[PDB]
Amino acid sequence: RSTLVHWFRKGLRLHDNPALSHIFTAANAAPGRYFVRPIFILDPGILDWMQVGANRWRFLQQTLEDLDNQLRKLNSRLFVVRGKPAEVFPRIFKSWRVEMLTFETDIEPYSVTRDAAVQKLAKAEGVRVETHCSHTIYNPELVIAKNLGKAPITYQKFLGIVEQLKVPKVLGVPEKLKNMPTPPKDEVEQKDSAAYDCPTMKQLVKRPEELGPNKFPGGETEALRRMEESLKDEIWVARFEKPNTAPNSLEPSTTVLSPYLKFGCLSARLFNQKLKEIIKRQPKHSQPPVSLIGQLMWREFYYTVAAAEPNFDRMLGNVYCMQIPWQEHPDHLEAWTHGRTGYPFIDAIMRQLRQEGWIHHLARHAVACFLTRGDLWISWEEGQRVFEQLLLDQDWALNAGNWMWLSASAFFHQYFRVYSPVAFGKKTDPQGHYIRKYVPELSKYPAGCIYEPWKASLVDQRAYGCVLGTDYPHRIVKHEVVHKENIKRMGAAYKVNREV
Ligand SMILES: Cc1cc2nc3c(=O)[nH]c(=O)nc-3n(C[C@H](O)[C@H](O)[C@H](O)COP(=O)(O)OP(=O)(O)OC[C@H]3O[C@@H](n4cnc5c(N)ncnc54)[C@H](O)[C@@H]3O)c2cc1C
Repeated sequence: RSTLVHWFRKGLRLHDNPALSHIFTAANAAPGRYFVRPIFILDPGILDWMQVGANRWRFLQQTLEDLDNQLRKLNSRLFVVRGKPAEVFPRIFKSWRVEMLTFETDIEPYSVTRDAAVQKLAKAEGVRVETHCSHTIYNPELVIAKNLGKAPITYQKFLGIVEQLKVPKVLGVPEKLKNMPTPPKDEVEQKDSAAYDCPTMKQLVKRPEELGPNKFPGGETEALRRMEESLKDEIWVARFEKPNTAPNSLEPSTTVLSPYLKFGCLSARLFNQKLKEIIKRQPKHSQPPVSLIGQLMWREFYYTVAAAEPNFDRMLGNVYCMQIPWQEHPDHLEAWTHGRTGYPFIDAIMRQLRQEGWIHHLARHAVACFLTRGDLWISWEEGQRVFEQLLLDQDWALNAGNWMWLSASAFFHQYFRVYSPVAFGKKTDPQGHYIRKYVPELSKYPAGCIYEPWKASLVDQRAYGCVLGTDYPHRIVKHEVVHKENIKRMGAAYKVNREV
């Protein structure tokens, strides 16, 4: 006999998964011919390429478990193989007599190299590789080609292109495996019958003390549930305007599908389709960019630009990225990183992020502006690194693209609009409920100065039971000074970049 292998990296789902579907249709149209091994490889390699926080490990843990459960309903299971792909594939190709290897493609530079290295080994051992582009609605390679070789650097140009592009058909779940034996133990399974079993919380989350609330359980199952719940309110869906959603409401004002899209637990293609259906039905609806489909197109846009630039996540050697003399201030960085900037609004955001691993888009704006061009004049690369560690939805392309946007390094050039770490939150949370929740030391402060505790007299501070400098830090910088400085600095950097 011989093996068919689906390799999950992203695309952690059964729905709308051409790569997995193909393996399943194949084994069913030729029964008794083939063994099926859907695998995930727990690469030690990415830990050296990427920071991963406790919260994201738990989401991946929950994601793998859900995928196991899902595959067992199809008369299969998930095989979680430990080890580096370069070491793993030689072995299993031979040890499993692998005829076909499918996977969903991915544009991240680590993926690209790892995937080419595997496609080389697969050719050498006569293994048939078929790859699918189903992580994004559009193939960035087709977008780029339609634009004569370059990625469009504006949303609207991007939209122009993708509008004249074929929407792909969305698949359903694969047909249950008909009459499949469980693959016979291999060399590794024989010495340990649990060696390909889904990791437990304990194996994956080395730092259990860093886990915040379990709010967004990983996995396809929950992604589909959460999507169904979001689309319930068709008016909210149809009329959605991203800029008008609150960053600091206590419940998320957007869908929080981002972690599910990031891992491929939800197909972006299914989501786009379901949204299309609601828009046909609802004649009064918002349009890109502010619309919900618009949000998905942002995702497509950043994937397209990122696909064309291997150094997307760094300032140096990045065709898109303004060269800016960011400064090193390790103290300021640490204070920002841990929400001890002494700006409550910023602190609350940084604290929500560390605890829960998701914050609203405009909350990300606020903190990212503060760290970079707004206040601390720290490289967006540092911000990126902390987001990468803390966000459930951390996404190489999306994280880098937005950081470049926010720091006015790329795509956005109007650096003289600066968020106020004092005023910005006030528009949507005048009572400061959000701040009370995440910065509870300040909970006794009236709304009049909860955004601005340094406005309270020392004796009122004692009264509120939080004295600035002992219970809550003084501001690490004075917004009113530094932001004016940073505009000049930005102005200078823009000029020297203009003249190269
Ligand atoms: C500094 C910074 C860093 C960011 N890092 C990430 C990241 O690592 N991963 C991530 O998924 N998003 C990132 N974003 C984009 C955006 O903030 C999040 O996608 C959004 O907050 C996720 O919440 P949601 O799913 O409720 O979004 P919704 O408003 O419900 O949007 C639905 C989906 O559309 C996509 N989307 C929405 N906004 C954007 C956007 N600005 N760019 C690209 N796609 C978008 C996401 O997949 C999101 O799930 C970042 C934004 C900023 C400003």
